[PDB]
Amino acid sequence: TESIVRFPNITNLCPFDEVFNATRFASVYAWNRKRISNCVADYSVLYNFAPFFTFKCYGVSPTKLNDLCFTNVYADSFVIRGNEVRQIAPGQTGNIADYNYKLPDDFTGCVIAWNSNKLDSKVSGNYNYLYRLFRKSNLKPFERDISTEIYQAGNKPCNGVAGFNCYFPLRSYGFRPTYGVGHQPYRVVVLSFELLHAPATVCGPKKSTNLVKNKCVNFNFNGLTGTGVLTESNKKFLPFQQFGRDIADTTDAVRDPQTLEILDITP
Ligand SMILES: *[C@@H]1O[C@H](CO)[C@@H](O)[C@H](O)[C@H]1NC(C)=O
Ligand SMILES: *[C@@H]1O[C@H](CO)[C@@H](O)[C@H](O)[C@H]1NC(C)=O
Repeated sequence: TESIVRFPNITNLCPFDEVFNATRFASVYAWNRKRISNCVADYSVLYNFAPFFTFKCYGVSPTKLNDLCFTNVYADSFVIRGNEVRQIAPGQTGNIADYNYKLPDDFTGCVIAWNSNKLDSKVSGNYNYLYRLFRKSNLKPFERDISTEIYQAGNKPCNGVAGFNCYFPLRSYGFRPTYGVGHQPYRVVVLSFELLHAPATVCGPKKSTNLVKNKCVNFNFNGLTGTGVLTESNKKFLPFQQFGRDIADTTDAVRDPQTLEILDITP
């Protein structure tokens, strides 16, 4: 008869505006990995800061962010012109994944991109389009290189600034506000979430309800749905552990975000 929800007891607001609005985002070879934690994230009011997006949610559904808790949310905003907006996907690779921002083979999270045909085009370009071109090692997921190189591919090992046979990476784009359409820049803002892990920091809309510990409920502990009976526990949960699993995939024990009480779950 009850539908108690047990979202964590925080009331802070998330730094979304400090990331999406900005003035200058980043370069595509050196992105900023901003941490979002310990704040209520209302994902409904996002469509006003930068509309005409894609939202490309490889994982949690577009309308389901305001349903569950996230332990760590990381947003990486940079500029890639117009050709790798769909090549930022985990399957695709090339000169934008092996030598730039790389998404992992498995990945939960969504990306946001909108056009910059006049706002971030500038006269003769803003010249902050530094892409690593090529290097010796294909980049690991979520890895950047703050470095220059004199890449050669190997003949008469050279470290000089000369272009021929001592090729210099870190080129850039840049133009007058009009060009052949395809080069017009785009502001890509990714959103990488993570689940399980530590006690959750980012939750969303809070609808916390009191506890009844000897009857059946439709409980909701940090976004997970379950039907069963809650009760006190005599287990030996270590302070870092969060959930209590059994022989199968279900959870028979859980720790509430407040009052830190281990609670057994039985149907
Ligand atoms: C970005 O900040 C400016 C003030 O510097 C404000 O006028 C503008 O509305 C903001 N854009 C948003 C919140 O999308
Ligand atoms: C959140 O919940 C309790 C009761 O509403 C509140 O008094 C307290 O500030 C929070 N819990 C903890 C453990 O801080």
